[PDB]
Amino acid sequence: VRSLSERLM
Amino acid sequence: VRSLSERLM
Amino acid sequence: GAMGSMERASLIQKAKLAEQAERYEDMAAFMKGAVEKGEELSCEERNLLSVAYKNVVGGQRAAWRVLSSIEQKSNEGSEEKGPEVREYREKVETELQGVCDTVLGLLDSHLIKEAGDAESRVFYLKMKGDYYRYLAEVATGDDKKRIIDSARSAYQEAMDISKKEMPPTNPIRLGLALNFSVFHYEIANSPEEAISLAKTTFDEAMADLHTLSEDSYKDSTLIMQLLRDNLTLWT
Amino acid sequence: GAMGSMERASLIQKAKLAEQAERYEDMAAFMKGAVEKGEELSCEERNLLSVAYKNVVGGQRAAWRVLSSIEQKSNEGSEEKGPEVREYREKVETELQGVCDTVLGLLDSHLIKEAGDAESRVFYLKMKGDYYRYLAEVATGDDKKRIIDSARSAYQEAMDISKKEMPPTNPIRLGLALNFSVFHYEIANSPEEAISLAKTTFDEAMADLHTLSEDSYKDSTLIMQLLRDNLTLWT
Ligand SMILES: N=C(N)c1cc(-c2ccccc2)c(-c2cn(CCN)cn2)s1
Ligand SMILES: N=C(N)c1cc(-c2ccccc2)c(-c2cn(CCN)cn2)s1
Ligand SMILES: [Ca+2]
Ligand SMILES: [Ca+2]
Ligand SMILES: [Ca+2]
Ligand SMILES: [Ca+2]
Ligand SMILES: [Cl-]
Ligand SMILES: [Cl-]
Repeated sequence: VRSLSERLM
Repeated sequence: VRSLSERLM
Repeated sequence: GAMGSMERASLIQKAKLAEQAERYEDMAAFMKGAVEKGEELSCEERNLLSVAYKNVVGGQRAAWRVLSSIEQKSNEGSEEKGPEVREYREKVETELQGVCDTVLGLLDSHLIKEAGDAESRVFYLKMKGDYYRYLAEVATGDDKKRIIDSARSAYQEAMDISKKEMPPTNPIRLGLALNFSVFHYEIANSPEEAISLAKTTFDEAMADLHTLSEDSYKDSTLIMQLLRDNLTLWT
Repeated sequence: GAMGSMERASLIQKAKLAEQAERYEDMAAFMKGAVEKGEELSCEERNLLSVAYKNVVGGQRAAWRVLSSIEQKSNEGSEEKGPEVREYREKVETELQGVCDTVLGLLDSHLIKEAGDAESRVFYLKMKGDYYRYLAEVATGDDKKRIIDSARSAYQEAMDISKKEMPPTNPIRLGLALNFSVFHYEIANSPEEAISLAKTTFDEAMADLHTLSEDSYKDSTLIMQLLRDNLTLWT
């Protein structure tokens, strides 16, 4: 499972 | 609400 | 065309890859290239063509509806915001019209004229009706009536062939009737015709289900459920 | 550029409309046009730029991963299928690299050099790290090491400024640390560094939450949850 990066607002 | 048209398989 | 140097089989292979990658613009370009090789399309290839363009135009239609709603709100106590909403709605609309014209051009040059079997001819005439219907959704000028009649005429020819040549449960026949019913309700201001067509289509399919294998039964009943869902919304 | 004749304010307005219509390629083209007007970007405009390109490159990355997996399976008892999978993976890869190069070019000409406040400078340096990271995801040649070091260097400069100039709960600082931790885990083969950075970032933010309003608390804790989710996956 791939790491989570920053998400849009 | 809009009518449903044919869907892809 | 930019696909003129690629083998037909490679275009079909790449269309399937593009589908898996959810790259529908690429998928449509590959299938356009395959059609332009000049050979008829198999059933699988016809469905690849339809899936690709349905996804492309579907995104355009969804965007056009968002923008058209914003534009209509702006034209009610609403602060003037300049020409930008109209311009951008027009941009998306022109793109959408261009995709529809491309599909109609493939059908006219030369898929329909070479389609002799009911499964191919009905499929293409239905598609012709669908893409004229998408043009009608955005039409407003001295052409709206003629665009609507072009959709109607294509659907009617497809219906006449389908009723003579296909069983009432055939999935192409069902999808055609479904989309013609949507045309009646949403384009032609004929909700009673839409309801009648959906009901008769559903009932005649119901009575033919007993002839089908398990897998064909699943295919047909899935489309019948859409007829039923519309009838629930319309009544 | 094709946007050279459009007013800056109209480009920003249309970027917002494109977002609402989920037309992210259009959104990115509008924001590129706005950047090319040569003025600095406000906080809202910087976020419009990032949203647009993140959505475009995100679709490309998802497609590239699908195609790369198919290609790797084909290169294990696997029937030879010709050059098509590689060619189409390469096509998507080249497109993705082109988008990353475009964003990096906007940052280099001239967004970073004009960004003096921490909130703008950290934002742009983080973006530089992100788009080099996306290049690193697909890199294989004599450039993979240099691409990785370019990502690292941009993230490190952003980190150094963020720690001096921003509180530990600042959402830009948090998003930067999150993405640098992903760089360590997924690109640089440094899972321990990734874990340490995520933990320290989370703990230092926790201790600063008491200073925040309800709305800022919501903003910061949402990003902290991503740090926590990664730590759960990584440990
Ligand atoms: N790659 C896709 N999306 C599709 C592939 C096929 C397909 C067609 C023939 C043979 C093998 C696959 C599709 C199909 C079939 N029918 C029949 C009416 N229910 C509707 N769609 S769709
Ligand atoms: N049109 C969009 N998507 C966005 C608009 C804004 C926005 C920014 C400033 C003022 C008004 C709106 C966004 C924003 C803000 N921040 C802050 C860090 N949490 C992250 N994103 S995002
Ligand atoms: Ca024929
Ligand atoms: Ca027959
Ligand atoms: Ca400045
Ligand atoms: Ca500060
Ligand atoms: Cl426009
Ligand atoms: Cl290709």
